[PDB]
Amino acid sequence: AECSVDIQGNDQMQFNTNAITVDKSCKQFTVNLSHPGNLPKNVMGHNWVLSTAADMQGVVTDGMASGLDKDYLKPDDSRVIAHTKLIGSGEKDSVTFDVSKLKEGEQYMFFCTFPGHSALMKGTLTLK
Amino acid sequence: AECSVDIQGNDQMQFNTNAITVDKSCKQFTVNLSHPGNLPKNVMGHNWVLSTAADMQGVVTDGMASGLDKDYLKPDDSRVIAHTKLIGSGEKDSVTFDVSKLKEGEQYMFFCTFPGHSALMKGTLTLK
Amino acid sequence: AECSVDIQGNDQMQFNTNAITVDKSCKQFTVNLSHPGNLPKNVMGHNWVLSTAADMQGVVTDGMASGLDKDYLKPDDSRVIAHTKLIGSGEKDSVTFDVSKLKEGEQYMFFCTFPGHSALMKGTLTLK
Amino acid sequence: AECSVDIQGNDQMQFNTNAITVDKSCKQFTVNLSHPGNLPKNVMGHNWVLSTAADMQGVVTDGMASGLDKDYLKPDDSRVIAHTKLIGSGEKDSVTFDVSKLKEGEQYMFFCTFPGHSALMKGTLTLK
Repeated sequence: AECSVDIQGNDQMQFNTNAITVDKSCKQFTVNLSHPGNLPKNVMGHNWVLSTAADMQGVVTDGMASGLDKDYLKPDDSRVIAHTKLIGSGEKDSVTFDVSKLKEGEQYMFFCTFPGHSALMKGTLTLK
Repeated sequence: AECSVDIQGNDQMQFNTNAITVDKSCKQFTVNLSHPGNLPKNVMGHNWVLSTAADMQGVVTDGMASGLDKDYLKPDDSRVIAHTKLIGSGEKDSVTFDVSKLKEGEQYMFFCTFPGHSALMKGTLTLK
Repeated sequence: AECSVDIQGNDQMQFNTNAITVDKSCKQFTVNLSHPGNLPKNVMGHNWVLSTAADMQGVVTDGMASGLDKDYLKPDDSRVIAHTKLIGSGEKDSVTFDVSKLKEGEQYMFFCTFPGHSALMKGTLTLK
Repeated sequence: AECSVDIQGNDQMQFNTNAITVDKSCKQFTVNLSHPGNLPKNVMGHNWVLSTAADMQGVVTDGMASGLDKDYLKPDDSRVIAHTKLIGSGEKDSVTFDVSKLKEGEQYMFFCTFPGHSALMKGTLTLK
């Protein structure tokens, strides 16, 4: 994966990576999320959401209040740099975003906003 | 108080307590479960289930496997000392059990069998 | 009561609540923090710290940098609206603050700054 | 790797893998644990402990009661198949165990027993 990364969310509320690096020479970066396992989206739906570390908490709180129907994300949330939809087992979603929306030296966090799973599903993303 | 406890499971997939003490003088013990929040039973359902620590894993696994239609509990599971029904937010349930079924010197755990919930929603129960 | 709340942080690294609402007719609000359990402060010390949602990350990261000696909080940290001391099991601490420092419309978070604790020990505080 | 795996535990309470497969052909299996980061052992000590899925909760409860000085593991615990010592950042430990102590069709869990961290640091081990 050069300018892309393949990441999996399983039924035990675990991503298969805790850390992503974005090569600064990438014009865009793609994340391809899949969900191994058997659990359905209402019970174990995963999304991959990106924001700065300082924004993560506000996005997670507000996403919980938009609920179910809105994929646990505030529509047009300005703190969200990029995100997939919420997928259940056996689904896949990908998201491509412009690497110019990231500054060198700033800290970023990727996470899932399913209620109560964010604490277990989060990691860091850094430009390199 | 003394022979009853009120317990809450919320939308952040947490219980308000992780250790309960049942006084040996109680002939019976009553647990009153309520679910503050907003999320419905098929997204954030909660139940309070009691087994020995050694049996917890298997009750959870077979519960999970039984599906929502069985309140995520295997029917007539003999490992389950006592259990409430699965409740969505704004619902409540109550269960009373005979303290004679607990023996001193054994480790008991109470937990939720809804998928993924036992990771945080669990706690000890101890005769004193 | 009415303008106060009792919070417990335990040995499983959780708080007993994840949402506090402060009634707008309160001139001051008091948090009473206790630590049920048996673990010492250098291993499972807890505190209750309040900031806006967007400042929580800076406060946690700088707290962790100040170390156990400084109760894992940057001295005179201007983003902290109010906080208790860091306590071990069997200890208690209470803090009262002025409600005029909050405003309707703003997202507040309460959390614990002992390393690792904010992952589970956090909740929303809201002025209603 | 060939009947060995190198795994890391970071300061955000995360192992860098959540599933370990032991091939049946292995007479022994080795785990090599390292702790990247800066946090000391009383705050963020990590250990890799193996047991059946059924014994994990009791191994976790009794480890908590044994104390930091005993590396949060009950001494000579019958349920522990293999384990490392508790390591702070900058340290390394490894453990080699005989694969004849595992049997087909039994579920095994690896986890850390530092208080409050096992819900975040656990995964599956499978004999294939």
